[PDB]
Amino acid sequence: KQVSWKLVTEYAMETKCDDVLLLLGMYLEFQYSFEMCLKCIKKEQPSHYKYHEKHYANAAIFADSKNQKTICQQAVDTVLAKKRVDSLQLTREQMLTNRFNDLLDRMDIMFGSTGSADIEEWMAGVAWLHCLLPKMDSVVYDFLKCMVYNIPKKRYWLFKGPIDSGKTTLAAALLELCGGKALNVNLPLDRLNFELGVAIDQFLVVFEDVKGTGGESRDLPSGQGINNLDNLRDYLDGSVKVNLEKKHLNKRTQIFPPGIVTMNEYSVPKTLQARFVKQIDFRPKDYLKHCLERSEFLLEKRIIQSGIALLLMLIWYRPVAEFAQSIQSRIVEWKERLDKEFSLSVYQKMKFNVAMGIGVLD
Amino acid sequence: KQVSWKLVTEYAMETKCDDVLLLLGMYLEFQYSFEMCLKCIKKEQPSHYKYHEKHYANAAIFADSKNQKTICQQAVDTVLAKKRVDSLQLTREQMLTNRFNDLLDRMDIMFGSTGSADIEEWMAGVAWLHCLLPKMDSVVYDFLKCMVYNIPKKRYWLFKGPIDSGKTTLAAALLELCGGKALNVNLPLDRLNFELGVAIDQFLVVFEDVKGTGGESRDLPSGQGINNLDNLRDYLDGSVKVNLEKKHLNKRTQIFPPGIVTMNEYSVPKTLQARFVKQIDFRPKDYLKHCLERSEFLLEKRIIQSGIALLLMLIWYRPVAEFAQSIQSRIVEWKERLDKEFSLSVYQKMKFNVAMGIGVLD
Amino acid sequence: KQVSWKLVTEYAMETKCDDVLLLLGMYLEFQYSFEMCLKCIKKEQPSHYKYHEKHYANAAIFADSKNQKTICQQAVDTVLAKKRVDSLQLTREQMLTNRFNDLLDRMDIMFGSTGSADIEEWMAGVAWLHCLLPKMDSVVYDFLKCMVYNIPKKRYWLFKGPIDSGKTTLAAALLELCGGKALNVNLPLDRLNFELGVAIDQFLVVFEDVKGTGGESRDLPSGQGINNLDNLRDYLDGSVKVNLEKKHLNKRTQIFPPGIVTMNEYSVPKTLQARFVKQIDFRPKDYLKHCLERSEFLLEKRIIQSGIALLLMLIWYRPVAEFAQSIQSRIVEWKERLDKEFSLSVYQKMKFNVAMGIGVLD
Amino acid sequence: KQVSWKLVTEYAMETKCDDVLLLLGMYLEFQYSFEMCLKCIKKEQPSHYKYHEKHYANAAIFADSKNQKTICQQAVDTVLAKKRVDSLQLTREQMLTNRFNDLLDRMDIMFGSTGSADIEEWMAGVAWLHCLLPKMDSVVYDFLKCMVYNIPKKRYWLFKGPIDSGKTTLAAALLELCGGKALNVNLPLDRLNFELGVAIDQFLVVFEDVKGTGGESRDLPSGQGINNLDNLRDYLDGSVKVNLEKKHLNKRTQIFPPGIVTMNEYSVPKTLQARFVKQIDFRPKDYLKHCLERSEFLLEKRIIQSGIALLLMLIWYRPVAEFAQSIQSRIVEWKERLDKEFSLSVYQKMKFNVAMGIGVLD
Amino acid sequence: KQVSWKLVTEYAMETKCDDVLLLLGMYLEFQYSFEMCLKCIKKEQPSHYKYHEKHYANAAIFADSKNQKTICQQAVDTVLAKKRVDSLQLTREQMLTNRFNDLLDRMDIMFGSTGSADIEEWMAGVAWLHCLLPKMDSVVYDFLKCMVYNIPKKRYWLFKGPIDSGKTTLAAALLELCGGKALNVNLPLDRLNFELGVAIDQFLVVFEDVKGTGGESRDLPSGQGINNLDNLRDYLDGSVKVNLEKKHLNKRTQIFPPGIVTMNEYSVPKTLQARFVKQIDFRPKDYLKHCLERSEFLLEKRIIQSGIALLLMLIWYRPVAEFAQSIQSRIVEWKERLDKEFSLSVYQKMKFNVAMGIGVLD
DNA sequence: AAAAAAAAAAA
DNA sequence: TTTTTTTTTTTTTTTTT
Ligand SMILES: Nc1ncnc2c1ncn2[C@@H]1O[C@H](COP(=O)(O)OP(=O)(O)OP(=O)(O)O)[C@@H](O)[C@H]1O
Ligand SMILES: Nc1ncnc2c1ncn2[C@@H]1O[C@H](COP(=O)(O)OP(=O)(O)OP(=O)(O)O)[C@@H](O)[C@H]1O
Ligand SMILES: Nc1ncnc2c1ncn2[C@@H]1O[C@H](COP(=O)(O)OP(=O)(O)OP(=O)(O)O)[C@@H](O)[C@H]1O
Ligand SMILES: Nc1ncnc2c1ncn2[C@@H]1O[C@H](COP(=O)(O)OP(=O)(O)OP(=O)(O)O)[C@@H](O)[C@H]1O
Ligand SMILES: Nc1ncnc2c1ncn2[C@@H]1O[C@H](COP(=O)(O)OP(=O)(O)OP(=O)(O)O)[C@@H](O)[C@H]1O
Repeated sequence: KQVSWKLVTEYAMETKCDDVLLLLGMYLEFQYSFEMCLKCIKKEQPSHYKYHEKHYANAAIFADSKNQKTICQQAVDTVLAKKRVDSLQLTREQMLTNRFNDLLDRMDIMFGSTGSADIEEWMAGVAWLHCLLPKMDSVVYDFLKCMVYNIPKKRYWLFKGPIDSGKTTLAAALLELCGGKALNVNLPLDRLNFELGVAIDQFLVVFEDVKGTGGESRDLPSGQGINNLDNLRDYLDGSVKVNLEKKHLNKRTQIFPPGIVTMNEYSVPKTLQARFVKQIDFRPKDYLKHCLERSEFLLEKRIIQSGIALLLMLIWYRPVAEFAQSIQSRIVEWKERLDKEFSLSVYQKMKFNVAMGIGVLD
Repeated sequence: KQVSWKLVTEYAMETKCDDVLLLLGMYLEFQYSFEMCLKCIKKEQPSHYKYHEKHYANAAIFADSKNQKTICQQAVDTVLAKKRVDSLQLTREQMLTNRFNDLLDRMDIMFGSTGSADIEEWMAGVAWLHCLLPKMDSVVYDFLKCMVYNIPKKRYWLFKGPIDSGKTTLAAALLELCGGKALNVNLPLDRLNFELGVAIDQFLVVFEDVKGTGGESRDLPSGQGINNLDNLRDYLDGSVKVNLEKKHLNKRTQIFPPGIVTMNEYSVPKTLQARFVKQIDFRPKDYLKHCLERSEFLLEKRIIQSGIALLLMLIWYRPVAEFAQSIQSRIVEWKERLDKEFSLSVYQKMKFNVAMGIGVLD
Repeated sequence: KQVSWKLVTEYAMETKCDDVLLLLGMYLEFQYSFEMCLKCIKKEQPSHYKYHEKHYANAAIFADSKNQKTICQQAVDTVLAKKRVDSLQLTREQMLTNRFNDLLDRMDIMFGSTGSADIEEWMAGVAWLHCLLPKMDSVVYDFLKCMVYNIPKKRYWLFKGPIDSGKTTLAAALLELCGGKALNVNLPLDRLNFELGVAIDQFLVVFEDVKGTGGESRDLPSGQGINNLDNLRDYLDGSVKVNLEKKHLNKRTQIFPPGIVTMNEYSVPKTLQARFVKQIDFRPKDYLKHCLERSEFLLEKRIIQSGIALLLMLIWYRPVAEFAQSIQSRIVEWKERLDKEFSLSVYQKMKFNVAMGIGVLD
Repeated sequence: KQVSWKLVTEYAMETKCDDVLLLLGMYLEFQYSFEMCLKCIKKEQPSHYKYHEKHYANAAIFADSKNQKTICQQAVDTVLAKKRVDSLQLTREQMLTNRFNDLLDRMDIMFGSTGSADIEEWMAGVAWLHCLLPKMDSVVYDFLKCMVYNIPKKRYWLFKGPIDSGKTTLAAALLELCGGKALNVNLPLDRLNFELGVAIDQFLVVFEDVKGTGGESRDLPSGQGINNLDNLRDYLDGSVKVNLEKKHLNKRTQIFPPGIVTMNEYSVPKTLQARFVKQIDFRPKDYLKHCLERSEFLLEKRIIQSGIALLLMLIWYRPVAEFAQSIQSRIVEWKERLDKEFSLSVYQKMKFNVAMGIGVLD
Repeated sequence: KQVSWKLVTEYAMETKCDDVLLLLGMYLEFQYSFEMCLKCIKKEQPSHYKYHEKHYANAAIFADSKNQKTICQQAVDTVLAKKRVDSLQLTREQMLTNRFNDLLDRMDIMFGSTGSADIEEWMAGVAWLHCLLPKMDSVVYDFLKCMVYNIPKKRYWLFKGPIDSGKTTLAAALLELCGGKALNVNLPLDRLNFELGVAIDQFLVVFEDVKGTGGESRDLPSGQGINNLDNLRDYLDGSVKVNLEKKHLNKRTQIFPPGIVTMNEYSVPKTLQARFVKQIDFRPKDYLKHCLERSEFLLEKRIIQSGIALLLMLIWYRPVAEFAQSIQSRIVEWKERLDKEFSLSVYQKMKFNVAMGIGVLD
């Protein structure tokens, strides 16, 4: 009896695999009998234990095939083909709505009865983050609104300030919240042409730690970042489709993503300054540090950088009407949950503790 | 039973798919029955809902085949094959006439009863654009003639002027009106060879914000853009064919397309300056800036940037005698439609508001 | 009869062959009759003599196949596919636990009846190393915890001291104990791109002798090393992901590995000094030097550089309960063996011989 | 009847063909009748005349076959696979023993019945070289043992002496005997990254003309090489692995090979001076020069630069028990030949003529 | 019935054809009936008219094949394989025997066809060169034999003279006779590696305008040429192999080729000068100058530079015994042409007119 | 190493 | 011929600047 190419394609679609070796590596695990399957007993990985029963009968045949890498290749290209259609035909609202469903699915695991997290530590993360900037949840909401409208020449924000001011702590959380990739523009220009190739089909990009010339009297290291970035004006604008490439691939033509620039206290050319909507100044304020010194778990679990900490902050602060009508049901249930197993008096004490510079928890 | 490779080729022709992953992604949607297809019920995308019921019977087989990507490759190469025949056998007037049918079809949907657009917003865009330059409709019509006649060494216009003067805004609209590609020449020569390969078989190219040198006396940073164009003079001239290249493909030999160069106010070597038929000086106009701030929908929906906002200008201002006979029927009908939905009083009111920096609607 | 592709895949999986020519080479040795196989009689290589008896009947057919390169490719693909899954799904504790029992397989061969390692010389290596630093087994064991937990900021160690003090001796041993690779960031910036590319998917990295720029008056040649680490703050801290590339490969994104920095007694900026959880100072010791002169086999057999010498140290000194539960039973057998082949008076006599430099075995 | 792919592979194995065109060419020579084969009559090439008898029957079928290039590719891959296994599993003793067999095979033909070489001139070469340094045969034998054991910090020998003193001559002969490469460390540190990449998988390296600072009292030209070696201590010491880089390839990790350093009478830093097991003082000897003036065939036939001259010296001077037990049979044979080709008195008369500075054959 | 691939392979070998499209085109011509074939009846090309009748019956089938480029690939590889079998075993005298046999195929163009310049002014070339140096033809033959034997230390000739001294014309002539390449050594040490890498796999080199020091003594310019070439002793003497570098490539090891050095009247250091076999002084000769002033065609038809004029000299002056056996027949077949077309007296008129200072006449 | 396309085995 | 299976090989990227 023949192997089904269809079932391998379906598994790749449900799992969203788009690496041929990962798909091959996963699907070969199903060749062993389900009854004895130690991974299905321990239930370590859902990408295994949800599917082994369904696929065992086909995987036992696949294990004897001579085609194994070409079977997986068709499956992976089917997943990429879907991902390419969705990139052209969804609105940016639907893209973000899908991302929030993915984060909510993670949260439903992380805080499930099998989950390793617990909410007070993540909610302390929300309490610390809401002290990093005034009206923080409005700043996040304005950012998402900006990244969705993608208005030409009005679609990049600048984060500027001293070192150890939380710029990339925040920018990394916004980047996980939306999905996207960080870029380094300080390269020699000959290689920069491949760095921008990372941006293809991303919803968002972050230009991190752009270095200028001058400012050495401020003890800033010099660098070419600002000078390189100033060549990319039509990439920032989004007024026209730019041409993007990867090693051994012919150029894609598409509008460059919106996003963020994070910078220390260099000077900036007017040709760039005209292309940022908003500049947010970050400045150091030691109680946030004293708090982190006295309650470290925020760093050790990477809670403070995580986009899920921002999603919890939005679920906490924002009205239900500000989300997509498709997703409101899940968000109301999460609002009910957070009002049930957490309390406003606790939150107020947490935010007070951060402002006092003591460690957050009791 | 077996897949009809012909039906897949036919669908790619009817929708002009020239990417394999896109064609594969689209054609796999037709697996499910049109009798309950939610995308058909919503009528969300015409390249789906017009075709699903026709192709369902074949796609149900295509989903089982072991060589799907090859079937799509022959289809995509057929589309590119026809596309190359047309580029050699049609006159430039006929090519433009096809493009105008494409825009008019998109308009007939976009302003149809199923369409989203309200024409009053777009005609406000026409009013704003007509304030951008003196005799704007004459400038656009003169540009079209220039791009059609393609006269040797008389093929490029220079858009020059300071920041936020509209150079990119108009260039992007004309680029959509004709169809074409933007090109970045600020990169170094070593990989510039693969950028120019994007111009193969295009009707226009646009060179965007070509960085000059010595502009620092006005705080404009220097770059290689002008130095690079001064090495491509035979490409601009169009007197003789040139050789154009894509990764892993052998060189095409053709005459390079005509187009636009956009610049901020650097100086230009006379060797290069001789290539330009015309220079247009753009300058910022305070009332135009004020106007958009009371009518931001023009930017959010990218109206003033679109080619359709120029096509509606031509339909409004120009005599029917200025269009190719094959479309004069449609253009008369569109003149008649606008003569029902508008009156000169409304359009004069819009212009008067723009000239005062008032909101365009009222 | 026809070749079993499955048996070739088993042999690749057991041997962990991921090189197609090596697998083709090994598997072709099996075609000769096992009864006369000199390579088996002499037990020269376990990758041969364990398996030849099993696979002979299949290799005799494989030797006549016309497809041999494909059969070895699919086998090698299967091994690489398993490495992908393990890399993405094991915990760092499981990674190190596998790496330990992999070293125990080497020890079981080395000290077996068929092996060639004199355990007394290796145990003298343990004695010499335990005299290199105070509380050496704690220094090693605390390092392992640090590399497993990978807590941001608290995840790099500094080794500093004069030339000829044991720094790379210990760092090379830790590299074998844990896996990982050495790096040399004394280059100029323009090739750091491919140098840092070595770190992809490594459990550790070691920065080998990063030179300072100042202090050369102590006969300390100036170099770029520490100035480059100042520019790698984010790679060290490990709070956020970074992009890495290899020649001819597209970039991959991951958190940079934890590790060690080693240097001569240069000065260091405090902006970098804050990034080390601990610093170890190494100093020359005449008794160790005179011991090495009188116990040369330690060098000539590369004992003190090896990770197995540190694993023997951990087996000797640490309590069983703090190894991972999977491996504890195998470690108990090794403790019992070492308590059979040695006693505390003998081991103390070796330490005492080192402490006076007389040479270990007397 | 059908082509035996195995028999084609067997010919490639016995001939050590790495080249698929050379193998295709060589194997097609066998298609013509053996009875009349001019090459089998004159017996010029053993790779033909040993094998044409055997393969003729198969080569006839091969000449009609359509797959000819494919059959050769599998054969060549089998030879490459065998070479990679050996490279990972042989001991240095066996690797050297293979080279001696290759040199003896080459000797057996060049001094065979068709022998173009004259053994009297080659033994005059032995007599000349044995006068260049005292106890030369022990110098060669000790060097071989040193390069075979590859013991840490006991791996490099230093050749010092003026222009025209013999350093490059003996180094070239030892490179031919043992195999290896020559490196030029006098380059700027920029290029050394690709110099050292030549050492990958080599049995030896020789550093040529490693020039230093100072020496102007000897009118020596200054250079960087000595300072560069003083930095590369790990490559010399050989205690731990290093990373080696070729062009385009990614870095490989191995123990750097043992070798030789050659220089004029520069001053050597006391740090670098510790890296060498032994120093050899080469000195000009006018009587050897006057012998060469009267013995030009030694230079014109490149005898004294050859490795085979050293192998002849070892065969003459050393006892059979110093050779590897595999090859001792051929050594006995060659002694039993050489002891009747020459008397002791004839060899002493050569060595006497050299010492007199007379023509060696007089 | 079916296409014989072997017949296509025979035709490829008998025509020695080694381009797949050239072979495809020529073999397709045979598909037409030879009874009518105008290319045969006109006897245009032997590669057609010799073979058409034989291959017609096979080409009629080949014309219907779907594999035609496949069939021709195998035929071409058979020729390339045979070419490589020979090249690996070629003696250095046969290498030059080939070069002249090929130059005779080119000279057969002026044999019996009008497709060439008139030979009477080429013999005026022969006569003028034979007045430049004493016994000029011996100098060519002695040099030629010197380059064939490749005897170490006896490999380089030095041409010294001012401007307007003919030395460069003779060097260019010798270069074009032999097939080497010319190298520049006046560069800084930075650049010499890639210059020397030009010499890989090559018969000669020539060194041009190697500048000295102190040239202001005679208003000669200065550059590092002589200072550099003095260091290249191992490249010149040819006693041992050297490794040579092309850009973007790994090194190759070979014995650097013999050649010519051309130099102005600078001071040459004895340490360099001793490496030449022979110095030839070139000196200006006013009668030769007045001849070539009066016989412009010597220069303007390239005659005195073109190396084929040196063969044309050797062809006449030298015995038939001095040439290699496989071209002796071809020269004596050539020799009689000049013995029919010219006489000793008219050649002496050419010589006499050159010596008189007048153009060649009668 | 991936992409373009050829080249061969089994029905 | 038709379908399934195996193979060829380079270009690009890197190197050079
Ligand atoms: N406002 C603040 N005041 C004091 N300490 C801060 C503040 N924000 C962040 N920190 C501390 O700074 C550390 C580093 O933060 P982060 O990496 O976000 O800084 P950054 O200035 O954006 O850095 P970079 O430009 O190098 O990415 C945090 O882990 C936290 O301990
Ligand atoms: N002539 C104008 N006067 C005032 N505002 C303008 C004008 N043209 C455009 N704008 C505003 O400036 C924005 C940017 O315009 P645009 O990018 O086309 O200018 P540009 O002159 O091409 O600029 P740059 O040199 O920075 O690329 C527009 O979206 C619009 O909001
Ligand atoms: N504490 C010590 N005192 C004296 N000799 C030592 C000591 N530790 C090691 N040695 C010897 O000195 C050699 C040099 O030390 P090691 O190999 O670790 O290099 P290092 O000079 O300390 O490191 P690096 O080259 O990275 O600066 C060792 O290989 C060993 O032979
Ligand atoms: N001991 C010697 N005495 C005199 N002449 C010698 C001696 N050894 C070699 N020669 C001559 O010197 C020539 C150069 O010698 P060799 O190739 O060994 O280079 P070298 O002396 O090491 O010098 P360099 O540093 O220039 O490479 C030899 O070809 C030989 O003719
Ligand atoms: N013996 C001669 N006397 C006078 N003129 C000569 C003589 N030989 C050649 N000529 C003419 O002088 C020209 C210059 O000489 P040639 O081309 O050989 O260069 P060269 O003397 O080597 O000079 P340079 O070093 O400047 O290249 C020749 O091309 C030829 O026209």
